[PDB]
Amino acid sequence: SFRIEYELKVPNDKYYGAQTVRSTMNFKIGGVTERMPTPVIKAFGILKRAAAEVNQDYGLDPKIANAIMKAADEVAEGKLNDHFPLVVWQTGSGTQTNMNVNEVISNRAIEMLGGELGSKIPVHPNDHVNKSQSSNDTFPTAMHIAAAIEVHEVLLPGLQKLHDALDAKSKEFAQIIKIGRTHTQDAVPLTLGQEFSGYVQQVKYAMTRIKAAMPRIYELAAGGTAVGTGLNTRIGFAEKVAAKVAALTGLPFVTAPNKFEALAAHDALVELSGAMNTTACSLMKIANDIRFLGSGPRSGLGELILPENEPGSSIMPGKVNPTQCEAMTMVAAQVMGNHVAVTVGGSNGHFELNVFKPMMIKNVLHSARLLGDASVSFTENCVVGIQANTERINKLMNESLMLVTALNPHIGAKIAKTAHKNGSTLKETAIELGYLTAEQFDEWVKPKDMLGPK
Amino acid sequence: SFRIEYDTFGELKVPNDKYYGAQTVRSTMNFKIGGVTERMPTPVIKAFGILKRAAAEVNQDYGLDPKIANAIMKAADEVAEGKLNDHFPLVVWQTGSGTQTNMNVNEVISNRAIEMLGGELGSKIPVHPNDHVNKSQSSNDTFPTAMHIAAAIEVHEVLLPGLQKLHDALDAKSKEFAQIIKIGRTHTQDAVPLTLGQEFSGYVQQVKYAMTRIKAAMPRIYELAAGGTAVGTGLNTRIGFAEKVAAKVAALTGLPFVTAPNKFEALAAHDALVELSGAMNTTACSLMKIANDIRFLGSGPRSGLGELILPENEPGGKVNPTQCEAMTMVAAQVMGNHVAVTVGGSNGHFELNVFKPMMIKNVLHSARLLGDASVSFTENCVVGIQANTERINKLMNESLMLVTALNPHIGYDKAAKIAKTAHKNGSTLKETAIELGYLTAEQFDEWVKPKDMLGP
Amino acid sequence: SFRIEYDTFGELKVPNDKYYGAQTVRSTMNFKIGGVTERMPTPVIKAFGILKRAAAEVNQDYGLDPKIANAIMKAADEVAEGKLNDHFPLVVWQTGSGTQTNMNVNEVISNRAIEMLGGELGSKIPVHPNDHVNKSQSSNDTFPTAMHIAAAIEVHEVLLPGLQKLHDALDAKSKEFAQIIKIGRTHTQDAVPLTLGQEFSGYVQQVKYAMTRIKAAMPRIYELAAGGTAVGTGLNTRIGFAEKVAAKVAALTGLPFVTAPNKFEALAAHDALVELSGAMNTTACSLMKIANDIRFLGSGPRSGLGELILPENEPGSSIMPGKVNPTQCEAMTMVAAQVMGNHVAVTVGGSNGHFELNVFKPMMIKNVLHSARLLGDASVSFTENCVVGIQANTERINKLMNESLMKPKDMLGPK
Amino acid sequence: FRIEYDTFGELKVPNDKYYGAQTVRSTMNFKIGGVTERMPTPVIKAFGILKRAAAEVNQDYGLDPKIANAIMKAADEVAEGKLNDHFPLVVWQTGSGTQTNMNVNEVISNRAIEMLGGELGSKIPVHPNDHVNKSQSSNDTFPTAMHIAAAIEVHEVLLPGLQKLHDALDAKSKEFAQIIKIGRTHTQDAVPLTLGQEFSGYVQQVKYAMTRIKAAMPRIYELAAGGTAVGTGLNTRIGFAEKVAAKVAALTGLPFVTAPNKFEALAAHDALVELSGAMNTTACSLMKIANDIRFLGSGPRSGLGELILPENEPGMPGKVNPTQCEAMTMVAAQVMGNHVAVTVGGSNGHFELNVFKPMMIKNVLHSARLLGDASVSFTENCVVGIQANTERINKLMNESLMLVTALNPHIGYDKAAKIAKTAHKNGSTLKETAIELGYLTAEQFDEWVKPKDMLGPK
Repeated sequence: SFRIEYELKVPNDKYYGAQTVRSTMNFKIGGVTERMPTPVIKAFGILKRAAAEVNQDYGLDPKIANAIMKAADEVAEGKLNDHFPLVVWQTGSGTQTNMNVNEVISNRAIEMLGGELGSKIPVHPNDHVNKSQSSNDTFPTAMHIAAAIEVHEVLLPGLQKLHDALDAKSKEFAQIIKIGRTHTQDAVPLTLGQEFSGYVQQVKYAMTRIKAAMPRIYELAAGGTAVGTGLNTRIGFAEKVAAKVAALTGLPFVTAPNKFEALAAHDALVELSGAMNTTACSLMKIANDIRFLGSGPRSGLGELILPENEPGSSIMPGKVNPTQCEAMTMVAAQVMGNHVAVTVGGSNGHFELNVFKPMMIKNVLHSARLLGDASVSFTENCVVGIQANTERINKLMNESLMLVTALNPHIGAKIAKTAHKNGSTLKETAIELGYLTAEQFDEWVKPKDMLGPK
Repeated sequence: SFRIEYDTFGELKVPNDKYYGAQTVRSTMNFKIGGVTERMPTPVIKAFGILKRAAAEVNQDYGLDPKIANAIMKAADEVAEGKLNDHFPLVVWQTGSGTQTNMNVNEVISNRAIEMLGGELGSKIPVHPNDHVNKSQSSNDTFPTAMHIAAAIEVHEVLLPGLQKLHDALDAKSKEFAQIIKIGRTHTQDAVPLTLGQEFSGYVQQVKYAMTRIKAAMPRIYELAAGGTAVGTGLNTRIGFAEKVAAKVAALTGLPFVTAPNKFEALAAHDALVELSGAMNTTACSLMKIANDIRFLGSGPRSGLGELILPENEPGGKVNPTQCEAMTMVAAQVMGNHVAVTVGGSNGHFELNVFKPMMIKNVLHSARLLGDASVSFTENCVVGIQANTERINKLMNESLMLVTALNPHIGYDKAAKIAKTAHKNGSTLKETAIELGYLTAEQFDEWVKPKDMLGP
Repeated sequence: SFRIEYDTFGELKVPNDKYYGAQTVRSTMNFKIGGVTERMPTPVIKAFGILKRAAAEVNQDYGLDPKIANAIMKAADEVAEGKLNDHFPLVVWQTGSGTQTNMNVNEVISNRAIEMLGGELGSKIPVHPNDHVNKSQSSNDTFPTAMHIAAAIEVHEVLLPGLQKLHDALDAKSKEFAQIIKIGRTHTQDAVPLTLGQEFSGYVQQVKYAMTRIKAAMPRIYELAAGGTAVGTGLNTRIGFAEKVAAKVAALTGLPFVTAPNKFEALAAHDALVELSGAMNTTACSLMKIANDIRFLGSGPRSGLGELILPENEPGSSIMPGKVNPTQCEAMTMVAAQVMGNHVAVTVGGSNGHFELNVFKPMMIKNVLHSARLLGDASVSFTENCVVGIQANTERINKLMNESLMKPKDMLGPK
Repeated sequence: FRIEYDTFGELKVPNDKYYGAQTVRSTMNFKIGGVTERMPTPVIKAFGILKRAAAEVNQDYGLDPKIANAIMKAADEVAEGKLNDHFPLVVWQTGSGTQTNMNVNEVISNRAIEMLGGELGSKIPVHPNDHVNKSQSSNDTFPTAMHIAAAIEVHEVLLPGLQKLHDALDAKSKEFAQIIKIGRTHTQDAVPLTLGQEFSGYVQQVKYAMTRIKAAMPRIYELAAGGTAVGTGLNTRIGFAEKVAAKVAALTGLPFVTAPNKFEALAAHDALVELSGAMNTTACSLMKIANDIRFLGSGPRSGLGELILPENEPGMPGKVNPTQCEAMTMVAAQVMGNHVAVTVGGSNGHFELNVFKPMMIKNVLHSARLLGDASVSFTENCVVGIQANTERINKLMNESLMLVTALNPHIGYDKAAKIAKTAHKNGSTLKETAIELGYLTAEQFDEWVKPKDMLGPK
């Protein structure tokens, strides 16, 4: 079932039009997995909604405006995602997605007003849906709205859950004393609470970093039009559209103070990617630490008992693996690659317009989503159920050579050397040698007194 | 609308219209990372259907009942053929060995094979997901096997044929523009002449060499881990199984799959994937250059360079080099993907690298993007490019680079005087030569011949 | 002429004209990786001078004899002031805690302080490298402290002043060019008008935003690990040492250093360096764009765009009349590509901490300092040898207006 | 000081230096990054080789043999590292490296003039451009020097370092061939493999690194010389390109050839990206090897403790830091960032000339030399002295609950899993549990559960 638009066949069941069909014919790169990410499309919904309402100030008939507003909300609410077939690998201004949005909002609005789909009557994609706007200033506007929403709704709440779970564990483990490891080698004592407090600070700081990388994300290009001058838009449009987006989202969007910078570069997305990159480094460390600390159960480090969620092996009967650590550390690796892709696009602006926009936002949204979702999965399915193997930890304290120093201000090396050579404990050796009693060793050597400055 | 199934952790509801089982349901519950766009790539799923098909045939030499084997071979074929893709809901961001996808595959094939035999789905009867579908295998050696199969098919069916179109199209264009002389540019400044054909021949060479680089990075992709089992020893597999399955995979694909000579290296690392991603990274550099040049050479129509007229396939009356944009975006993405692969590859622990899903996702992503982009750039840009000869001819006549042609005919000092004079006055060399009185228009035309400025 | 010192593996000749000792010599043998270009960065050595100077003055509170502390303070100052650079032969590619450089520092300062007090070089008397120079310290908390001191100082003295000069020169040119109307380019295609001042204002905003980004990426660089000792607990150090040492370093430098609130996080990761590198990475993206634009806009003399006349910085060629190569554009864009690579190196090291200690420390600071210095110096060089000398070809800019297919004075803002 | 001149004013040139006015102006105009950023000596030496080859060939094209002879001698001195102090320029110069080409022409001119008994700074009788640069461009000489430098560094530094490490790892693999250890997958206790088998994996990775690097070398052997300004070879003599490549081939003993397409050779440095690609793979391999050895040597008592690594530091008693593992893993991380640098430069060619050349070759050489030296140092100071803790290895392996895998073909997966879970709940042996469970006799367990039988297929 098709309709003719114009000279192109458009499926009768689709709201897009000829310019979207036109764009599908020539950009068949990577197929449907490569379709423009949903948050971009939704963000466009919010944009076209904002612009339509504001445009009533500049001669937009309220009947048309209201229908566009309603159609856009449907877009923004993810109700019309099947009407967006274009890939990331399209024109690098993202204009083809802008046209897609205009066409879909036009035809849904037209339907709503009882017109014929494809007619451009009474809602015209360019004259009404794109009123006061351009390709060059719309896609970057959507990018930033989409990035900020993803950070506030997915990324930061994920991190917060992780931070809170780690902090709870740190408190739970505050009196559990284990052997430090530096260079992977046995080192002086600290609590599991202390070590976990390190992970907490890193996630606290990851969140601080991401927040720090947001102010320029809230700057919107809308109003720059073709080259940043604002040619062919109305005075005040730029500001009023930013403000409507802010009020619709509850986020502090403002018009970009320099539209040339806003269109010719996407340095804010590179900045935000940079924050996610630091965050990936932090999470790699935390998840890899917990992976190793949970290793065994018998012939690894064995300090942590990680929740068992599924079987690990068809051959090795009863094996269970730290599979949440793995998804998280894989996501961390992906984010680091995503960042280089964003950097290469960001660096490759030409004169008035950076035309790597779709790829940059694809990578930013992918990193943000992966990090947010992994942080929740890792929290709910690993961190919250972590228990300490205190038997193992306690045995490893009593079997370590790192406590020998406690005896220095009592008896004055040979214990440690002999214990090391004989394979025995510090206590066993001290007694075998006859330098102290079993009661004495217990008096002198108190690991709870080895956990701070004196 | 659900049936009840079981694994060793216990009982789970599975939707009646799905061939997967309890461990797949379990994975969906525990790995909610990224959503549907993050599903295990289809090439890995199809590759698994190839492998399981191969395993099931060979396993008849090791006891597997023919009735069971046949059914398994037919199910696995439907997986390989892309008939069962909706029965694979699991994401890339799962266990780092890809075990959960292995189990997805075992379950989907087990159930389709049971249905073909009129058994009850989810019963493990008569085709058990582990004891039959996964006979003589481990997640540890099967997921690497599927990766390399997937990788090789994508290179052979998508990447290389894409690059071949592009090579051939650039080379035809090189030939077509062999007689068109333009001003070379070095540091972006006017240099000395070369033909448009010569310039395009550099691109042809770059693409030829990209293909050679990809092919050079393939030998260790053909090495399959299958047979290493849990840690690379082959524990619980019969001798000969490694080699028989690798050969069956070769015969099923027409590609030179062989058994990895060191199964520890094959499980503990995915250096071959890093190598291949490396070749694609070079290819992305070559393509960035070609497509950026073509973009700039087509710039204008009036205040750019304006040497090439690129096909107008859509509206910008404005129209933009939109295929060059797609392609240079793809190229940038490949470079990022390459770092993701390298970080994953760098991070093996002891007997198993557990970054496998992420590594093959990026390699496959890069291969499909480069291949598809190459076809699109060829068909929708390269083949239609025309030279704006009226513009190129006008720029030749207005360049100051040709004045050295006058040296032997009038001396260096008069030749230098002309360039300096035309430079200050904004005039042609010829105008200034004639105005200064050093020569006639007829002498200037006989003396300054850019076609004699094209070789040693 | 040499002296003989010993370490746990043997006697060693130490040249009598050097203030380092046995441990340094042994490190030169055991880490023969890369050569003289790979030497630990001078800013790290200098930052060690400041740190050991602070620790020595502070350690008087915790029993360090004043005559020993004063010699150590003096000798440390000479290290900090760059008077002893030749006594640090060690490469970046050493232990990942940078222990050997801490030992280098301790040895050098010991032997210079010994000499000031009139003792025998190589003797550990009366100034002992571990017991006095390293007093209250660990290699694990000293190298991170020196890294952050080095990075902040390089950010303040080199990177930010470099970018400031560039911002100011671009802005000057934006103003100078504010009334020159040119053709905009989008997708490289001819577009609607903008001024050259307008286009240049984009570049000015980018550099302003770069400095903003870099300053935003500093707060956690000011946190110092000193006091965390071996694993973060501060075991075997004295209560109040962490704070006193950070406060002394803050007074010594005039930068706002503080003790890291969480020492485990301070030792186990260098996420602040990754953050700072990320800001330089964005800056590199900005500069790549500015420098490449200026490159293309200056193209010609007749087959390019020809909007800008760039100052000549090379001899002319007779074979190519009028060719003027954008030399600083090339210097800057190479530097930009370099910072992007360096950032990946920092990221990989950052990601690879183990338990109580990240042992990728030397390479992470080397990359950070490399990027900072290249960006600062390239920003000053690009300013003084390109930007300030830029002229517009108003004849050609304009002629390509009455030639464009796109009153232009009435097309530069909204209606 | 002597006085010399360029188009921008008078320049003092130190009497004790062989460089000239263009070099001096370059030190003034490219003050980026300081001394560590000086152009790599391998590049300088490689230019020595090229200018030696060019001088000898140019005797076919009008070069006075007296002059040529003196240029050859001076060029040999550069190539032998006798004149390193006369190259003050940084990597961060023009993107074609023209200032280094100028530096080399000035130095060779002046040292040649001094050999002929003329005046330093005079361009008489050896002109830096008319003689030392005869038949050459700035645009084809720097790429030629890049590839000569890269090829030499691969053959003299990188491949021999890797070879040594390969041989040391293979020796250790043989030494450990009968030590049965526990495999770890996902870091979890697994089934046995020998320590020799685990080390055989490292051995294969280094073998393959060397194969990868050699596979990435063919297009590095391609030389741009003769391409001149844009690839066309305008203003050079026919046969110069072929003759200089052959002379470079002959001087070095490496299979250098002329680039079959000079446009590709000048407009891109894809071969450097390719070579860097091979080093990046190599870095992943070394990261894994060095990280494993690090972790395997962890202890003395709260780590894995399977390996005893050599002491490289003063003595926390018993603590032996894996210092070489640390140097090697830092180096591996650096090669990965360097690869990005090379990639960004290589991606950014314009029209007839890629102007990222100095940066690209600096990163390639930096990666080759760090990998080569680190591999030697890792071999000599770690790998050759590695010992096994056989007592600890044995106990760690015997304790693995996943030895129960042995019982699969005898009693089935489900009953092996119950043995394992209940051994893990109770803290019992596998044997104590299976006897108590009624699943096997003590004797059937001993005959079914034998680690020395789990090392290969049935």
